[PDB]
Amino acid sequence: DVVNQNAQALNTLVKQLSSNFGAISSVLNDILSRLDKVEAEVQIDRLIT
Amino acid sequence: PYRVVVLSFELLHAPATVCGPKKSTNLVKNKCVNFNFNGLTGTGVLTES
Repeated sequence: DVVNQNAQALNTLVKQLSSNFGAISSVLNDILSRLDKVEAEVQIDRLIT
Repeated sequence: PYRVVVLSFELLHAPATVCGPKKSTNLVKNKCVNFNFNGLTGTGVLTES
């Protein structure tokens, strides 16, 4: 119940990478090459926060 | 009478079917390379599986 515990933490952290966080898409290269630079900064700022 | 064609496209929401319009490159294994596939991009070592 320690090891599992720590494992769950790491798993949950990596599962925050596939989350949109209110932006357009989780994968960052899409936002890097779909929109304009100010709009890209807005959506990337949502993902960074 | 003019044969007015109004051409439009849409990438950037889906994987693509009209591809290979130009030339590809060759395989490099066992090295940190930058791979570009049809839909998938990224950077990594392309070991043999």
